[PDB]
Amino acid sequence: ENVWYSHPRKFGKGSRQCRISGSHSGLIRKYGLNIDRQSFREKANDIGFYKYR
Amino acid sequence: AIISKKRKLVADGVFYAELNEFFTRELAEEGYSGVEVRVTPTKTEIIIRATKVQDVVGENGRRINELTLLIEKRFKYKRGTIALYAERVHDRGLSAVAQAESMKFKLLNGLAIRRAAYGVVRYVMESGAKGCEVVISGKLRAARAKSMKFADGFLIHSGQPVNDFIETATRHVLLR
Amino acid sequence: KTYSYKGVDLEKLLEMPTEDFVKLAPARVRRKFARGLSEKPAGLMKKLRAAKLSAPENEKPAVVRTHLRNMIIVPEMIGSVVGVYNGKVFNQVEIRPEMVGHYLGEFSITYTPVRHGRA
Amino acid sequence: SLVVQEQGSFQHILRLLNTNVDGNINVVYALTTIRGVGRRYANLVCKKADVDLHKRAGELTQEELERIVQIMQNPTHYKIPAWFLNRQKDVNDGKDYHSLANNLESKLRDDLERLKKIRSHRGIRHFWGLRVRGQHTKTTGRRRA
Amino acid sequence: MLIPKEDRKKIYQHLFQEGVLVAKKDFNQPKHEEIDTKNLFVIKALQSLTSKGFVKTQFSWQYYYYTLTEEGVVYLREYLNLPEHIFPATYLAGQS
Amino acid sequence: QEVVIHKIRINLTSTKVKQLENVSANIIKNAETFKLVKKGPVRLPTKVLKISTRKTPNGEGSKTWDTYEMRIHKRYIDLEAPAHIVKRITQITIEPGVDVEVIIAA
Amino acid sequence: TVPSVQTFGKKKSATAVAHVKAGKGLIKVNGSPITLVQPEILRFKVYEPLLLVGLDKFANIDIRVKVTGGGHVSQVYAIRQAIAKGLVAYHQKFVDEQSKNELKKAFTSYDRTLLIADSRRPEPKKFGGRGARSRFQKSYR
RNA sequence: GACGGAAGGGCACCACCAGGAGUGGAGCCUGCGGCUUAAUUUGACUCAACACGGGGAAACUCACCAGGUCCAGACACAAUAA
RNA sequence: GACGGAGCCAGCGAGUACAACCUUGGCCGAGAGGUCUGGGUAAUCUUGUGAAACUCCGUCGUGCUGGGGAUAGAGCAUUGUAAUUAUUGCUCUUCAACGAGGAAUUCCUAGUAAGCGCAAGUCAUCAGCUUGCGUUGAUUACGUCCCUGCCCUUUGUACACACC
Ligand SMILES: [Mg+2]
Ligand SMILES: [Mg+2]
Ligand SMILES: [Mg+2]
Ligand SMILES: [Mg+2]
Ligand SMILES: [Mg+2]
Ligand SMILES: [Mg+2]
Ligand SMILES: [Mg+2]
Ligand SMILES: [Mg+2]
Ligand SMILES: [Mg+2]
Ligand SMILES: [Mg+2]
Repeated sequence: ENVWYSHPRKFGKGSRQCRISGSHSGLIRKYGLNIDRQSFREKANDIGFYKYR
Repeated sequence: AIISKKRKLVADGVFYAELNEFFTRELAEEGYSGVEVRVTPTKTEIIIRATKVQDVVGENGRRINELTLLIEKRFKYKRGTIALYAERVHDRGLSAVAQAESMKFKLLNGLAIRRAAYGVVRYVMESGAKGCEVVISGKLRAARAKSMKFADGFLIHSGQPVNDFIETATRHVLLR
Repeated sequence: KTYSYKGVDLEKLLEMPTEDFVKLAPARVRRKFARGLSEKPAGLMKKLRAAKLSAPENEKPAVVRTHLRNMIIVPEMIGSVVGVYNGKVFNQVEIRPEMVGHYLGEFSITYTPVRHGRA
Repeated sequence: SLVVQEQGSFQHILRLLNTNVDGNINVVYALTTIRGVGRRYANLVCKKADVDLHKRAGELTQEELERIVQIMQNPTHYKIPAWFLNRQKDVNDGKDYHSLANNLESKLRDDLERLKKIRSHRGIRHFWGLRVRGQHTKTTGRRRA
Repeated sequence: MLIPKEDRKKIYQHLFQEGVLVAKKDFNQPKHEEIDTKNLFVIKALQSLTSKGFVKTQFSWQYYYYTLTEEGVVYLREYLNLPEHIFPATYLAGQS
Repeated sequence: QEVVIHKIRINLTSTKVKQLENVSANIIKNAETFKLVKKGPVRLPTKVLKISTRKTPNGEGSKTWDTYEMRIHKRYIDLEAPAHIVKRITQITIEPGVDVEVIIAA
Repeated sequence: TVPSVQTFGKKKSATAVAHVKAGKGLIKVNGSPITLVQPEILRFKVYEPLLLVGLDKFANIDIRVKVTGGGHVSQVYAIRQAIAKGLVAYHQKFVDEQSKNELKKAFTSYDRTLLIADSRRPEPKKFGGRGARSRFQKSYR
């Protein structure tokens, strides 16, 4: 409820936020994925990226 | 969506992945295997694979409907635009995820690990594939943790003989 | 030797409008002034004024302690005891010449400035 | 291009604006030796004067030199605005100045003194003998005094 | 958590209407979709409801996945009084 | 009863090539059966979506990189054809994977 | 209209395209003569095929080369290749087999591509090194 | 099995020859270690740590230090209680 | 070689919605960067990414000198609620160490080495970084086990925490 609990979280690490764990380190924003690297590694074959070259 | 084609495709892929994850989380007892997303301009179809179909359905159509509702809520879809179809896999002993789930269930009930693994291997053999291997890592009722191999038939490891001809599932079991 | 702030002499600036000072200032300062005015230094100026009032007028005011190292002073202050926060410690600073338009953080050195080697 | 051989008229090594100006450097680049005078701006000054750049240091007649000096010391009148000179805007007069030879250093010293008086971070750093403009002293500046 | 009672009631009503609730782990934020309330409160309410059976919960991709059992539904109805034969979507209406 | 020629572009999008090929074949067959003016399935520069990522989840170890790539196939078709019937045609036959997009203009 | 042959030239990624027609004696790079190309030194490289064959074999020709890609040297090489290829194509179409053979012989006393397109294409730059084969710099301790 | 300043037989430009190109020298740049500090958060220490944690951090990040809020303590039962 | 002009040529990318992207073209400013407009949520528009390095005409000419641009001043913008402990950028002036680098050691055998850029990743703003392209394009091997390892075979081991 507090109108003093949050300052601007506009960019960098604020709005630039994870879409799996809730982390902030290693954020591939390419094609608007917003996934962490490690998670992506174990999921990319389902999202559709592979090891062709 | 109106967004770029490439981006749209990526988003769809991500959505699919998310769906898969959800199914893995939720449909443990329901015996989940795999998901497909078919998109027609008016109707979005998701085909779910499972072993205990009645459970997936609910009563008359309890659980599937709720899942559809959830899906609608999540990625913003108008009620009726999305649909679900839960259907059997004709060979349960080929889809790796299903096998993994079965193994997990065996473990949580209180079975011996080795025995369970052997049972799973036997089941796979009965189903009919050109060999399978089971890897069980961690504590095997010991303070020091080890690795296990339960191999039958013959395996492949490198190439495009991997993809399509192989199914791989990693599933972790939490215990006391 | 007296002092000229930016052309305009010492005495005239102790009671002088802010806008004029901004106009006759570095570009960064101008930009700062442009960007945000309402409810941005809250009432730092007001506090300073109050402090000035409470003083015997010939004496320097009571210490006003700010966490704002970011603050650039306007020439309406000057001769005001602004305690600047250095993470833990309040640093006392007195201003007479053109530290006006310069950040308060510059005068309270944050890191404790070295001992090192003893050789 | 000049076919002119020139007789004994040019005297090398000139004493101009107190600091010694050396011989046969190309006018602009002869002037650069003086502090406050720098390449591009020297060239500009020369252009303003209306002396051909492709000449010797000793070649310059006295009048031309005088003109150049005038241009340097009083810059604003000869169409040289802000993106031009040394102390733009300035802290002491409001007018901009193209400080020279033994002035710029003095100004710098004065600034340092003022900083010291008013105990600012930069001033403190200068007093110490440390690097100011965003440098990591983990490796930077091991030459000392 | 202590939620303004009316808001809580509204949330409950919405849940009943749906049979499905989301609200991501996006705390502090102004407002949830569909229901015009602060999200944290909603989440807490949901958790409370779950604590005794009632609702289901999954944390997947920070989403929260809230659906009620029939007993839970009954309890919800009791909480908000509401006459017989008012349906979520567990009771089938359409054709597929 | 309408009978009005549209002059319409139809774009396909697919991560899978075989499915796309099948769809193209289907479209060609449709064109043949109804006898319609077309520009034959035109290929595009296939956008390869490269995500360069260190394989290590901790960083401690040797510098190993993996470029996880997704080759995306476009392929479009241009149909100079009538109205309602054409619309009906350009809706049916769906393969899993490939996305069909029909635009507008009359 | 008079039949005319289209040819191309490749090196690295540079693409030349020559158009050989029947006419007066044109030899053109984009919109300019071979007397220009670019680097002045490498003017002889593009002129070389002509020198080899005989300049009289051009008294009835029109040549125009559209060149895109590469850098400069590569472009020049591509142009040269295209010209050679253009000539051979023309011979194939309009002239005689013995003539073609002669042309080939003249070229193959050098074989700086000319009639045969070059292999040797850029190798991908791998990770853990600035170059394709070049590894980084091993530090140890 | 390992190991041998053992023996044969083979290999390799993280081996060398025949050579490049340099770094190590200079300044800077970034990362360490070491010292300092309220804190300089940390994990890496032969390749296989040291432009590595995607780590090009002004808040965020975030972990550290100095301060100030907040309950996000479900639920159970006791008491409080209109 | 640097410094001026003037020639002129690339390939990967990436880029707008339920937000504030890549930005052209025309006027501002001497730069950066503003500004009204449109194009482009993609082979189309930015972008032929007219990219450097190079190419030609000059100017300078064995000089810590126009080589080097660190360090310092002072000023104008930009991003951001917030730039001081220069965020960056641009103009200025300031011109140090540095005459090809000890013992040492890395990397490389063909479109490779190196030079040279660019785009992307990070990103609100910033590349000296990585990751991928593409221009320019050599020299010398095609071999041996001497040093450093590795592989198997035999051999000897008072060693299996296995020569640390
Ligand atoms: Mg095999
Ligand atoms: Mg193989
Ligand atoms: Mg190794
Ligand atoms: Mg980095
Ligand atoms: Mg220079
Ligand atoms: Mg240079
Ligand atoms: Mg191109
Ligand atoms: Mg010099
Ligand atoms: Mg920074
Ligand atoms: Mg020993």
